[PDB]
Parts: sequence; structure tokens; C-alpha cells
Amino acid sequence: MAIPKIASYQVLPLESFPTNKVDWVIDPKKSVVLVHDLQAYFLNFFDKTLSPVPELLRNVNKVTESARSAGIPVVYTAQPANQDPNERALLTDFWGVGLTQDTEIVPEVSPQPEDIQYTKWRYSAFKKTPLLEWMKEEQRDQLVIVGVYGHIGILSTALDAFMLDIKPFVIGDAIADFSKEDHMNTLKYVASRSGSVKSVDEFISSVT
Amino acid sequence: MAIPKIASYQVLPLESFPTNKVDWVIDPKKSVVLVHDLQAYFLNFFDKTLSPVPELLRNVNKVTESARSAGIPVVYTAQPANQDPNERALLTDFWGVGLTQDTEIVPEVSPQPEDIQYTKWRYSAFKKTPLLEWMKEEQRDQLVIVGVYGHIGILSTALDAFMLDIKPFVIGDAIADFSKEDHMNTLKYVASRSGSVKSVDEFIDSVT
Repeated sequence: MAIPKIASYQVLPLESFPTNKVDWVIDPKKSVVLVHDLQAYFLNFFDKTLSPVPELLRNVNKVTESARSAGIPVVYTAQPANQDPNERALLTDFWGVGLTQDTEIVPEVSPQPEDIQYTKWRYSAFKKTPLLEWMKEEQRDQLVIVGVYGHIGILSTALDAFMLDIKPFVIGDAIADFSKEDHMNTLKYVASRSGSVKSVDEFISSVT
Repeated sequence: MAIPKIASYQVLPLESFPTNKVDWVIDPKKSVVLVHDLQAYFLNFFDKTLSPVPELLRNVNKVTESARSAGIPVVYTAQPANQDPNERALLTDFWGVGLTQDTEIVPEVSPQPEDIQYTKWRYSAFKKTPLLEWMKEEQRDQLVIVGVYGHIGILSTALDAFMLDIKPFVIGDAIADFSKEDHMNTLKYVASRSGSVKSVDEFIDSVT
């Protein structure tokens, strides 16, 4: 009903990432980076000075910097404050009325002027946003996903993308979750059923 | 890459169903039963004489028969043979070219003349089908889900339904999966993040 006070946990070692079942490789000419719901509201459920938040933010910055250097668009999603109950619909039964403040992107990974920002309404970044038709317009069919929370919005976004013929790449050391278990199980599900799991360094070397 | 030979396992005990976080009640005036992908092709991956397939088929029949007695529409989904690779898209990377035969619903749960049958293209029964707009036409906003496989199509259909303002009810003893673990984890995920988990008897009692 409430997002938990998330206890600190260690970013999983890269050697523990689950093995990919598909062999897609991130292509700078075909990819978009999604910074998923990195709002103050959602990150304040962690103690930000503790693992995995400093590493998460540094890794998100590594991703977006390499992305912009390679001409890869960066898209941020953010939930709006004070959502109309008709618009929020069944989310209220699970999570309450939703955030009423602290909607800003956390300052460490604040958007740059050329980045795109979409208003998010559901777990999946494709529902009620321009994301799908804009990616088609840009003729980019790869979505590189960073942010929070792994087993909820990241997972659901990966599953629409996959079903919408967009290749999702979840960056395993650039997401965070309710627990190390939720984080890992997110990666195991994606790698075996819905997309690709890559490291920050694999993204960087793929996009130079 | 190939659907495994699925080892037999026991239907999970009713006392082990996860507790629901929401208090939705199945209403015969607002509900639809979805029989998800109960095709010979998908069920032949199991030894159908062993649990959980006999219980699955007679529980699906219990559900659909009480549904029709209550005026609840029954919708079946079925994948078509020899899918166009351009239409099948990224499924091919994970699973191969897909079924080429054995497309019929298994005779134990064969559709009745009044039931609806849709051609299915993705994990979620909502993608590239009329299901969402037909439910809106019928003014029914509850989807009671039975069939296979739990962590793949059942889960994705429930997530899509939830995000599309349709309440999903997954019938825990009328689905089956790759393993007892996948089956349970499907129910735990739905009950905590995406819908309601009910038993066959709870459905029967709810729709009289």
C-alpha cells in the first residue's frame, strides 16, 4: 500500500548478472535511453547516502553522458502530482492517491536541455505517452532502461517494449529496487523472457 | 529457445494462495472469462495425464460452465500457425518460428457456439486483438483469467489489463506453468502488484 522504507543493499556484482538468452547488441544508431521515474519522491524511500543510491546515480550519469556523446536521445519519465482519480484508476487500490510533491528529477541526474521529458501514468512508460510513436518517428527500435523500481515499472516497460517490437536492454547496475532479491529477479525475468540485461560498461563500449 | 518438456507438478494447495492486497469482488454483470492459449501445441509440452493438466482442464470447465450459466462471456485466445516473421517479430529471437500445427483448443475445453475466439499475437491477450475495445463495448471491466503459462502470458495479460483499467482476477487453481515455482511466483506477483488471486470455488460463489 505504501512504498517501503528500503533497506540498504549492495549493487549486485557484474559476475552475478543472469546470462542473456538473446544476443542483441546496443546500436547507437537505433537506441534511446530511458531514465525511468528518477524523481525525488521515489528515491526518498531509500536512504540516499547508502548503497545502492550513490552508485545508481553515478551509473545513470555515466549512461546519459555516453548516450548524449553518441547522439542517443535521453528520455525521462516522471509521474505528475495530484493525479485525477479517473486517470489514476486502479493504481489507487494498490498504492494510494500517488505523489503530491517532489516531482522533480533528482538533481544529480537532472535533464539536459536537449533531453525529452514525458509525463508517466502507469507502470509501463508506453501507456498514455508518446514514447512508441516517437521511437517509430525517430526510427529507433532499442530502449536502454535505467532507474527505479526494477520489478514494477522497469519490468512492465520492458514487457510493452518487447511486445511492441522494441528491444529492451535493462542496465543491471543502473537500476534499483525494493530489495536485492527484487532487483535480481527483475534481471532474471527480463533476460530469460522479455529482453536483454547489460552492464554500464557494456553500454559504454557498445556506444563508445 | 524451445518450450521445455514441462515436468509434472502438484496443483498448489488453496491454503498457500497469496493474500490479496485489494478487495475487489468478482461481479457477474461486469466480468469476462478469458481462456488463455489452451491449445494442443502449448499443453502437449506437458504429460497431460499428470498434474497439473487434468485438474487444470477440469477447473477451466468448472469456470466456463458457471460463467455461461451467469451470462458471463467466455473469450478464448489462440496463436495461429505459421506466423509471418514480420508479425511475430521479437518472439522469434526467444522462442523460434512458433507453432506450425496443433492449433486447436484441446477437446476437453472446446469453445461453445456463443463463445468468442481471438487470434493471439503476443504474451498479452490485449495486443493486436479486439479484447480491450470489445470489453469497453460490453461495459465489462473485470477479466477472469485461466489457462497457460502463468509467468508468461497470464502475467502479461494481467499487467496489461490492470494498466488498461480492467481488473484482472487470476484463478490460481485454473492456470498452469513451467514449474510449481513459476506458478506460485506468478500468483505472488499478481496479488501484490497487479490484480487479484482467487480460487475456482470463489469464482463459482461470486457468480452463483
